[PDB]
Amino acid sequence: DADKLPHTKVTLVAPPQVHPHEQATKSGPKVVEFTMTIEEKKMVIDDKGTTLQAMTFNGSMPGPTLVVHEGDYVQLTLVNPATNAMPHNVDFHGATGALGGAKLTNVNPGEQATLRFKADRSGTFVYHCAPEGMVPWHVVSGMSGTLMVLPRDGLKDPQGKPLHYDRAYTIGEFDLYIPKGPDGKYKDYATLAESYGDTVQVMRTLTPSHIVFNGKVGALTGANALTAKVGETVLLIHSQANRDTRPHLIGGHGDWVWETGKFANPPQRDLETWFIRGGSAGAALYTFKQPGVYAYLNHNLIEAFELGAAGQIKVEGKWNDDLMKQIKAPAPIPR
Amino acid sequence: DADKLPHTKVTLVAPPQVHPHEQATKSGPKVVEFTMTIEEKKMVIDDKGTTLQAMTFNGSMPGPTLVVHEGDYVQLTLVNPATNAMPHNVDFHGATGALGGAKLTNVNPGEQATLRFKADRSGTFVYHCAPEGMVPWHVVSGMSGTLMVLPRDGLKDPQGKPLHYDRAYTIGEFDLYIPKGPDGKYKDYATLAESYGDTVQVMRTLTPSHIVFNGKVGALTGANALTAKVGETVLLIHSQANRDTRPHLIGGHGDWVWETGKFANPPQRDLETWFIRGGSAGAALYTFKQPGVYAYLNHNLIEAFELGAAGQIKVEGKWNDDLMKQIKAPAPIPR
Amino acid sequence: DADKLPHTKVTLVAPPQVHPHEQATKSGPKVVEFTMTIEEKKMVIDDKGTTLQAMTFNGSMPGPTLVVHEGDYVQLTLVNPATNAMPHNVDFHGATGALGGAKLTNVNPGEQATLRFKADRSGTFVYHCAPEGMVPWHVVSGMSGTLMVLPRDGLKDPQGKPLHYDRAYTIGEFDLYIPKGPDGKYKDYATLAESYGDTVQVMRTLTPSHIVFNGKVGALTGANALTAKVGETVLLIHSQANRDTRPHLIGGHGDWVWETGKFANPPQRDLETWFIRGGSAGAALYTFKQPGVYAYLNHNLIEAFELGAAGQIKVEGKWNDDLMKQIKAPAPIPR
Ligand SMILES: [Cu+2]
Ligand SMILES: [Cu+2]
Ligand SMILES: [Cu+2]
Ligand SMILES: [Cu+2]
Ligand SMILES: [Cu+2]
Ligand SMILES: [Cu+2]
Ligand SMILES: [Zn+2]
Ligand SMILES: [Zn+2]
Ligand SMILES: [Zn+2]
Repeated sequence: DADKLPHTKVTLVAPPQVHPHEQATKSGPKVVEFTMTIEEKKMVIDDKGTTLQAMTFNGSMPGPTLVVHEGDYVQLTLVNPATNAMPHNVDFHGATGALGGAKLTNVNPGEQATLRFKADRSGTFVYHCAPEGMVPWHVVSGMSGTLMVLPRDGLKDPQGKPLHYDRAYTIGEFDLYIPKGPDGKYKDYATLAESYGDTVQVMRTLTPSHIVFNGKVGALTGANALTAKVGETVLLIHSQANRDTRPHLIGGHGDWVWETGKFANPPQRDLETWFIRGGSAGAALYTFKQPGVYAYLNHNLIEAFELGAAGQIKVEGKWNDDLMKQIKAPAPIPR
Repeated sequence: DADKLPHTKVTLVAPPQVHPHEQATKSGPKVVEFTMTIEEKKMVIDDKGTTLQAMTFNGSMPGPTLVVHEGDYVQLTLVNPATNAMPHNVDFHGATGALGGAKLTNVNPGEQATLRFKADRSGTFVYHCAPEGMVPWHVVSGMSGTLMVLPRDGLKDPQGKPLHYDRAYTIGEFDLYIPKGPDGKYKDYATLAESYGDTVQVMRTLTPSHIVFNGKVGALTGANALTAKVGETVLLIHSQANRDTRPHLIGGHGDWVWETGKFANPPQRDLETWFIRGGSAGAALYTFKQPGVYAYLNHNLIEAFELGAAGQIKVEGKWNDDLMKQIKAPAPIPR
Repeated sequence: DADKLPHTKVTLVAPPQVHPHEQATKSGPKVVEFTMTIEEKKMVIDDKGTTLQAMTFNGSMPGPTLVVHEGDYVQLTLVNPATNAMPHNVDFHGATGALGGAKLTNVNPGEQATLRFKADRSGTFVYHCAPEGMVPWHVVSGMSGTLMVLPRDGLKDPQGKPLHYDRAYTIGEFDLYIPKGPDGKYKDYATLAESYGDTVQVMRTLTPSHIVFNGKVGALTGANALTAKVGETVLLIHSQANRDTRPHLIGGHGDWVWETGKFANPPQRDLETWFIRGGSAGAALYTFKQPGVYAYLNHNLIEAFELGAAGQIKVEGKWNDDLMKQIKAPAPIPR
């Protein structure tokens, strides 16, 4: 009975980081309490100044990742401040009943609600806004993130051996549908409401104008690159609430991957590219063996390089000539 | 030798139901006899009166689901009445040889044929029309369905334990390519033949005008919703003969899913969203734990909510506060 | 230490064949040496004379398949002749570090380089060109192929039993983005450089003009069909470096399939249709049981029949009435 369990309070952090948590734990079930505040805002999503009339959990695309253990209860307070214009709610794919909690969390600007559900299944799960009659619009405008439900005894390989990560990153991939006017330039809207009609028209073509990681072209590149070092194991959580994607680490692999994102199933090993179904989150582990800059991208290369679905991981450490060596550098072809 | 085996005759039923059958059986192999009659007809496929010049097995999209056991022989009589205009045939993905039976079942209006094949592999398999030179047109116009070949000892989990369903539903998802005229309104054609050229042009864009379950927007919503009760296990068979889809039960899960649809492989558990490859049928089991209206949809939410790929399941029973509880209903934010 | 190992030299062959190699081997690790020469050339890609300003490894789309065993080192000499116009490189998904080798193999026309890497993971892996700032263009213009890294003790089924193939074929599937002029006819460009801008514009629509196997509509049909006989096991290697596809053998199955292409994972059996993620290569085994012409195609049937993604396998041997029989040929419907 959930009423009798101990409560904990978790402080969320902004993507691409994930809040501190244990993997395997000696702890028993708890009611883990979280709070999120919705923020509607205009965001610049590319390097030429295009804006999106966006909608977010906690001010970020994606929303923050929530981490619990299997058998915990998630207790979320969702706040919709009066400065917003639209009603919102939340649908947790990790939850059972009431359209994922959406029917129980309908909040108009100025309102809040608290939902509890039992996280009875391990895996990474999408959560997203789903207001009746406007579901796709709120999702493509930015209202999604991940709930990770870890097995109480941590991650396991196909033979039941322990797996772990030393750091976790969360990447949300967003297919955007920005309208254009008769001059072929992207439209800039004064309000969220004014963007709706034109956006629906672009959506129905099924062709995104942009496909971005974490809300913007280059959000995870250069100074914003993810980091690691040789010998460190990273967990890359990848969510796509609306459209398929195919993650790939250039120069690396998915050592252990749950592409459907559900940890009670055996992972696959040695993947070059994996597949995240629209409406899901998946998870890959990789242990770095070489230093350098890696590209982490959607391997539809047009979607990555032209539309925005690409980031970087900068890795410290010692180069390994056994794994790879330039035997002969570029030089004139012998005559 | 199939000539010496007992024959049975099966009476088909209209989707979304599936004809009565056993799962695990003490019965030995049989020749199971079915009949289907092709019907070409104009169908209304949305709520604004758009029509499709359609082609069907047995008058429905999808055609009916045929169920046998592994080691049975399927013996189909395919009838193409003289009231039709086009030649047709059938390609069973569950069969071996002769382009799935298509080369042996070419029937002009006024003709019929009978094919037998050994169902030697367990799983859900697409069948579809495939006339030489017009294959995509007959498929996208509605000529597909599912053959389910159950293991003789029923479904099994990854550890070899028994799985079962208490009721089965069949959902065919159809990407449609309806042409428009210069006024931007959908075209209405007097005959099937007259729709061909314009439709091919839309097909080649790869952008469906509509994506529907069971032949129409809302075919499985409201009064037409699927039904179940708390404690009942449902099998959802999902076929897509031409294009990928990603099924999801909102408020629920895929407890056990064969997304590639082949029962000799272990199922995955706890899925939020699964993936049906274009040209295949998959199968998910779920046991209801909460009452209420569930949405069952393609989780490209634009494809679901804008284009039509969404239905409902209405579930009777008792609400379970342990699984989910509204701790605080929507109410003003405390000052 | 790779410096002390024996070297071998492998002579590559043109797709759809694969160079002679052993599956299970008693041999220890070697440094396997290969050479490829890049050729830019204009190619005719359909039956109406459309051209592509193409880029290739070794003159073919796809490039040749390279085969080694797990624990071998691949040592590639990449040659970019002075007759070419563009810089090139190579990214092996089977390799670890330096963006797959791309950072170490940047070759201008008139240059060459030699890369070595350890093939420490079994599976079929894409390799492709990836010059900074032009990655998608070189890939969609034809610069991809497969590296197959076989387990030293050969392929294995889910229970660890031996699997084998008697012949191997390699199929590269290419989504092409050919521009059109104001008359609606495809453009013919005098040089590779002149095709770039217009092609990028088509790419960004995400709609291919053509999707072809092995560089052209019909490249694997008719006189160019693959061949086999009843009782022979074929391995079909299928690569797609940019876009998802869904292979299917009409009249057959994937007996054992590694759709993510990585041999340390158990294969799935009895597939009707499998899924190759954009940016990967997969592998299917099938043992023929019936003679005849089979179609091997992408089962988005519009992509196959309208856009080009279809071939044939012509199979010799004896028809098997137990597997399939025409009980009654097409004939008038009884009155
Ligand atoms: Cu919202
Ligand atoms: Cu959802
Ligand atoms: Cu037909
Ligand atoms: Cu088919
Ligand atoms: Cu190149
Ligand atoms: Cu790549
Ligand atoms: Zn570690
Ligand atoms: Zn039951
Ligand atoms: Zn053999």
